[PDB]
Amino acid sequence: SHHHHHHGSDLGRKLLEAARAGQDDEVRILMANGADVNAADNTGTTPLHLAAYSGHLEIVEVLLKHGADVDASDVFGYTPLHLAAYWGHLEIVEVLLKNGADVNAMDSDGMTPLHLAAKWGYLEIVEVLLKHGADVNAQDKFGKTPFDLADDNGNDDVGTLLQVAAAADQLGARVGYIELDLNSGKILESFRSEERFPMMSTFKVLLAGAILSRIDAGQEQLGRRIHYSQNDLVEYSPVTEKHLTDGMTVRELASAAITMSDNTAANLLLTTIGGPKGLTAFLHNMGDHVTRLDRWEPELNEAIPNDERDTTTPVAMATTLRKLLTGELLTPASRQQLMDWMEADKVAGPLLRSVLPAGWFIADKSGAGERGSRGIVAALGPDGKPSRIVVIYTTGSQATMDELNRQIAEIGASLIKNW
Repeated sequence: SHHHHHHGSDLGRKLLEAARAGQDDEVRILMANGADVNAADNTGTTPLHLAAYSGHLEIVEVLLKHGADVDASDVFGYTPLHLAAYWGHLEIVEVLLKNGADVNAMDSDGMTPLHLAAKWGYLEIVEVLLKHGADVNAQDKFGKTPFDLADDNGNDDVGTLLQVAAAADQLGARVGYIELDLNSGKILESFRSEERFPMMSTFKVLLAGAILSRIDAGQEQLGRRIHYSQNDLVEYSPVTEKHLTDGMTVRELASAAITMSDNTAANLLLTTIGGPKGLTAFLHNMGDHVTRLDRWEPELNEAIPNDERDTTTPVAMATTLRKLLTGELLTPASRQQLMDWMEADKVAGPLLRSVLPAGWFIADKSGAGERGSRGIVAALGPDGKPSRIVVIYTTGSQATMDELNRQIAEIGASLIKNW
């Protein structure tokens, strides 16, 4: 009950005024002269309430620095976080949470900060609140969830995000996605798009891009034959295990790596560019300083939490894939060859393809790994032509593979619904 402040004072009243009017210097003076940082009026309102809703970041920081109660609750049950979320002050929301604000504080009617942010469609604030553990299924006095309020106010991008986030929470999964316009590259929808995820076999389209770049440059040939032995075979090599007598061409290996996710095919192609280090160099040299490959198949699928080896972010992967499929990084022929291999993907039936509406185009590459890891990168769109890039990753769940497949499919259905 110590969050219900109810003490008045002369200096406290003058501080309450300076907090509303945004008098940064007057606040510092009153605080230096001993004003009560938790002074309260007849509504239980403190200076931190006033600074939070008025959007004065500097005053909020100073007040917290002098011991302001981050979880002060006024007579209506509002905390400073309620007000910061309602008035759309992102940086203040972050500062309050960094200083220990209750992310799931409830007012008299059961409204939480996530309810208020969802009502206004503040995407960035919604994501911050979720990142700090906001309850996505919180119901107010009338049984309304944050999604219900977003849906009622036409905030469909936030509505989509909240439904994806709730499904992931149910599974115990960390999920990220991004959708990019193929032609312009504009970010259309996103969630956790700057967090790292294990690439798994989705790296194979980047590998193919690096091979196609060397083919464009005359340093590699589609028809060049690579020989290998039974001892070189690693697990899940359905095509390469059948060509031990005379090997396979570069083109055949790239087709097997993409359409069948053949692991030995990917390792053989990695060798031609100097291994994982060589693929990472190719990525750096086209402007991707985030995506990195460090290990070979099958070790790169280990998916250790907080391990940056063999990871990308949704936005890095989507931006790089767009550069490979559009624009001048690859020739028109190589561009189209990469898209054609991805269109011929044979081993991604249970994912986006399972929810693809009739007449739509999809070219994709899936990945699977340990620690409940699953992902997909795709170019898709209506009318038999791709118009957007979608990248989706999930990891950390104890879910079955069927549940992981369904989660990816569900996210894809959500994005297709909100197209």
